[PDB]
Amino acid sequence: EYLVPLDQYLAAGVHIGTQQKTKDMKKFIYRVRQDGLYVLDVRKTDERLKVAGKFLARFDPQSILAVSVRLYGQKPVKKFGEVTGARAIPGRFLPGTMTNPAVKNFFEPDVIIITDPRADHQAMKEAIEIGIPIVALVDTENLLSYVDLAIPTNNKGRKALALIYWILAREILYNRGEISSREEFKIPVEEFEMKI
Amino acid sequence: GDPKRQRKKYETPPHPWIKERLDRERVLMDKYELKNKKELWKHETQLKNFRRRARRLLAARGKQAEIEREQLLARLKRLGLLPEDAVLD
Amino acid sequence: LKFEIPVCTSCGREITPREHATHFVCPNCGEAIIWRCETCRLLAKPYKCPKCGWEGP
Amino acid sequence: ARMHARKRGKSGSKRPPRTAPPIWLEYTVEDIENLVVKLRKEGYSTAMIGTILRDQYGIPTVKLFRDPDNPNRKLTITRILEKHGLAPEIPEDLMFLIKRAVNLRKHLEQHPKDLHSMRGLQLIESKIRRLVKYYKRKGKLPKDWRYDPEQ
Amino acid sequence: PGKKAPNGEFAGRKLKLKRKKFRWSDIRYKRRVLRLKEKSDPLEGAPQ
Amino acid sequence: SQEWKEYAKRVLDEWQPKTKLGMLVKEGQITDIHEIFRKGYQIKEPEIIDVLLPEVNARENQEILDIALTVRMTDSGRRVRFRVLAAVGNRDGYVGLGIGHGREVGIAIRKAINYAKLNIIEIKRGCGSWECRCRRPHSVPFTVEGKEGSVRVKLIPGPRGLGLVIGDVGKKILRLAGIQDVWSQTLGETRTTVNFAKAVFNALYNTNKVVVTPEMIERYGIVVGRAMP
Amino acid sequence: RNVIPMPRSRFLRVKCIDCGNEQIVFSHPATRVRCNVCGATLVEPTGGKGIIRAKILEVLE
Amino acid sequence: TLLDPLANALSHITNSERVGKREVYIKPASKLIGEVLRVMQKYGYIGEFEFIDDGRAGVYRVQLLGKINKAGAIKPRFPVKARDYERWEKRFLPAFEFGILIVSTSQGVMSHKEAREKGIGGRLIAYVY
RNA sequence: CCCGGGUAGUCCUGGCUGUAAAGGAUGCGGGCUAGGUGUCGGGCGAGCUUCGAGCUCGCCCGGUGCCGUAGGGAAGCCGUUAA
RNA sequence: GAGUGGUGGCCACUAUUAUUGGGCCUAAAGCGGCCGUAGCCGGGCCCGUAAGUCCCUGGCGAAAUCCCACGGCUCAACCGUGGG
Ligand SMILES: [Mg+2]
Ligand SMILES: [Mg+2]
Ligand SMILES: [Mg+2]
Ligand SMILES: [Mg+2]
Ligand SMILES: [Mg+2]
Ligand SMILES: [Mg+2]
Ligand SMILES: [Mg+2]
Ligand SMILES: [Mg+2]
Ligand SMILES: [Mg+2]
Ligand SMILES: [Mg+2]
Ligand SMILES: [Mg+2]
Ligand SMILES: [Mg+2]
Ligand SMILES: [Mg+2]
Ligand SMILES: [Mg+2]
Ligand SMILES: [Mg+2]
Ligand SMILES: [Mg+2]
Ligand SMILES: [Mg+2]
Ligand SMILES: [Mg+2]
Ligand SMILES: [Mg+2]
Ligand SMILES: [Mg+2]
Ligand SMILES: [Mg+2]
Ligand SMILES: [Zn+2]
Ligand SMILES: [Zn+2]
Ligand SMILES: [Zn+2]
Ligand SMILES: [Zn+2]
Repeated sequence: EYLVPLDQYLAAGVHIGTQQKTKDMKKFIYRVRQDGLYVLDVRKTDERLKVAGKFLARFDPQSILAVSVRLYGQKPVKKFGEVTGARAIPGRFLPGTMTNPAVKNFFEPDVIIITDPRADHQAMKEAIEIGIPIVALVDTENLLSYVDLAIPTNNKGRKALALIYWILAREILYNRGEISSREEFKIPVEEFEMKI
Repeated sequence: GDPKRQRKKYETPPHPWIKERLDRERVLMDKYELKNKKELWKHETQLKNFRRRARRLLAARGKQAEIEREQLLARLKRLGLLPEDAVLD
Repeated sequence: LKFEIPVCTSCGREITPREHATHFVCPNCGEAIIWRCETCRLLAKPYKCPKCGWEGP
Repeated sequence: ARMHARKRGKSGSKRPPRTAPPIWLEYTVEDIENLVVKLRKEGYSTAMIGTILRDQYGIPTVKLFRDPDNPNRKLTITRILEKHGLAPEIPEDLMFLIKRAVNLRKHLEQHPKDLHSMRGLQLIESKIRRLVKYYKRKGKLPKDWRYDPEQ
Repeated sequence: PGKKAPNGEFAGRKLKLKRKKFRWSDIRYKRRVLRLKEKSDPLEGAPQ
Repeated sequence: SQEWKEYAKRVLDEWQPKTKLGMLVKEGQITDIHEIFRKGYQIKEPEIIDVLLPEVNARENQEILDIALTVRMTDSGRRVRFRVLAAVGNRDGYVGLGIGHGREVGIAIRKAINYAKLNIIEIKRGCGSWECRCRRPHSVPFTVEGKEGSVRVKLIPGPRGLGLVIGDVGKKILRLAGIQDVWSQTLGETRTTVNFAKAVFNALYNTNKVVVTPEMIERYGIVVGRAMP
Repeated sequence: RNVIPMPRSRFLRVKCIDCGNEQIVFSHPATRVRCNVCGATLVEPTGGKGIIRAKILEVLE
Repeated sequence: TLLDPLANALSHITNSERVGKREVYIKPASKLIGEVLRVMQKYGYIGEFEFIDDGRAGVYRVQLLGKINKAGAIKPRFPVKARDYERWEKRFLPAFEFGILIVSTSQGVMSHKEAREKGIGGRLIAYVY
């Protein structure tokens, strides 16, 4: 039914949005509280995580790029790349990484994962130019422009980002057949998150 | 009004000194041993008039248009410029 | 023979030579190819797989 | 927009589309005509009669019944009053505007320096003359009728 | 400025009057029709 | 076509590609020019065009549209720069336009030719004139427009044998694309050559934006890219 | 959807507290609504929706 | 104020197609708008359409398919004779048989191709291509 | 130009004059074409409340600002308060 | 090229007169503001009329001048017989 119980989703704060809203995000929004804060629907998150796990398992592993400027997302993307074999770029994204072949670390992926369209704007801009599919994590305040596959979640919290990337890595492993069952994946969620 | 005035049968170039046109016309003048430019221009005009009649007859319809259409083809094959089975295009 | 010009899955217009379009296999089933033109991507138009019926960006 | 002030207000009524009277309305046409005559004899305007009928008697507009005499048309309050001889001699909107203009003119006799209110009198009299042109065209006013404040 | 006017099917007279009115703003047209050059030419219109 | 085939062979074997599309071309997974368009690829290596369309390196298929010298002011005098506008094509259905800069004319010419290749486009050709309905790809298939700066350009289908009724810059560009006859109308400052050329190039590109039906393809003789007898 | 205009007001079936008479009245009046039998007040008008002083029995279509 | 219901409808359709709308509502309806829509549907420029009844002059709901380059009214409504269609085609259309001019005749509303086949003139009211 | 004085005028009543960078340097009416975020008036819903014509959040209509997508423009820039 | 230059005029160039087809925030250009007469432009449905409008057919708009084919001057310019 669910990849994890809804209690863990709620305790990790996946459903907590922001005081701002956007017209194209309303298909994912569940309700608004009395203090003006918008809440996300968690069943949609589970469905999109399953679909995203199926989509990403079909690409060649070293052709996947994951990025995260925001500090609370840096350890999760590094751990995701270590587990799945995907390239991972935490911190400042050097302009021209995907458009300037003369640069030392020039790299053209086949698919890109964006932690936040607002903060990772340089990576998204360069990815539009080279015509690859874009997968993104979207909060209540984000727009859906140039997003080809959207995953609705809180993308600012430490525990939520840890949980999202942990689930996504497990789904990829299960879908490509490197683990024969879900129970086999014995890597705790706490290893994806930043400490202190 | 004004009575009739007899008009030139040939047209002059819109600009006297264009390099490409000068080269092309010099080649023609040398090859066919024509006496002056106007002689060449005369023949050019004849060609233009033929094309202008075909362009007008393609976009026409009715009874006089057909008669004119067949007269143009007949005259062109009498002069030997088209074979016996040619069409308007 | 000649070649076929690709057509956007959402709106059905042809893809022009140098626009910022994209194409990918269906995320849900993987049996069909989705094309999205620059205008549909910019406005976040929804799309629907012609085989399994899963819809949306 | 508003004829002179050029504002774009939108408030108004939102009538649902329907043909017959609703099932829950029990009054017949004869009761409704009797009510209209009684209210008019109490001294109300045609707009006020409809307001009272809607608010107190639960009657959405009388324009839900066919005219018992002429099947070509529906019933209106003015048509009902005409059928009994109690219809206004001057059209009501013109009458209300003329009444507003008379009150304002005696204010201006005592306040000759109140120029902003005078422009209001000018606008009101423009409205009055538009209406008199329309009504003479339709034959609801005699051809010799004229508007003169000194009357 | 709104749409250029008049565009109506039965507004021929006004359109013609508009074109006539603003043609006098063209100094070429005004000088020819009023014959201003002839009025001041010492050669009286001659080429030599 | 015997020369440029071996030129393409020579370029291919001594070339080490630095981009993904260049690798697809190097390994024989792409063999035709039409396969690089309409999928969002970034084109950053000039060797791609040299292998797939080798005839853009001929002298008859290149035109230097204009050369200007521009000035930057300093406390030690005037610093001079060259700007070159150039175009290339295959005279069938592919055309490109580029701008180059340099301290000497030759550097600017080299860079301008290089950028024209990288800006290559494919167009549509046909016959749409009321007074010539011949289904051959000698003109534009229908009326189109383009613009740049103050310049507006409108291109109109013309009869076979008319010639190119347009200013000289437009003549050169249209000839490189493989079009023989056209009518035209312009607004704005055509003496600004950079803008004139860009407006014509945009008009040619815009033949891809008109919606058409299968019936229309037969009626106007529409051809995409090479005529391909 | 909202192409057709639909009102936000309603007609209500109410019962007088004092007389016991039953009536049908409008929810957004512009006058004081009084009982058709005894004359007691049933709805007081305001800027928008009226203040109902009677017992509401049914909301009519 | 409102002067021309048909011009509003066609400008509305051309604005909507440029941003990828899948349907539109034409707010003041009339019989002439209905005839124009029937002709547009016959040549494949629109999908299904339906009349919706308010208490007012009615509404049209129309399905769009992204097949319209441009559409607009012709003002004033010029009269035209049965053998004079070509110059109007060159005025409003991009190639010799590209698109349709919509004509009001005493035999009804029809495309200029059908009217030319019947041998009749009329009044120009719209163009679509 | 700065400093010490100073007539007309600046103020009220009844008239005349009809001029300003009287500038939003942008004539007026109607239909249509992504969003986001403040603020003023009215209405509706919900929750608080010291029960106040009080406070907080959301939505509709009409005013008044800012950022900005398509499109426009020589550009500065305008962008449902359209240029 | 038996011609080729100078001076003055009209058309084009010129979408620098704009019906087709131009402009008016900062470049020439929105009356300081508003009310309203003539004129122009005007919401949906049903029935009648037939002035505008479209189609068919009678009587007219001299000849010369213009376009096409054929014929006579060696061909042509020119002139005749037919069609427009
Ligand atoms: Mg005489
Ligand atoms: Mg210095
Ligand atoms: Mg530009
Ligand atoms: Mg100019
Ligand atoms: Mg003093
Ligand atoms: Mg002031
Ligand atoms: Mg100011
Ligand atoms: Mg002014
Ligand atoms: Mg408020
Ligand atoms: Mg105000
Ligand atoms: Mg507002
Ligand atoms: Mg802005
Ligand atoms: Mg101008
Ligand atoms: Mg003004
Ligand atoms: Mg007025
Ligand atoms: Mg009407
Ligand atoms: Mg008649
Ligand atoms: Mg004659
Ligand atoms: Mg002889
Ligand atoms: Mg002869
Ligand atoms: Mg003769
Ligand atoms: Zn699309
Ligand atoms: Zn599928
Ligand atoms: Zn042709
Ligand atoms: Zn009672």
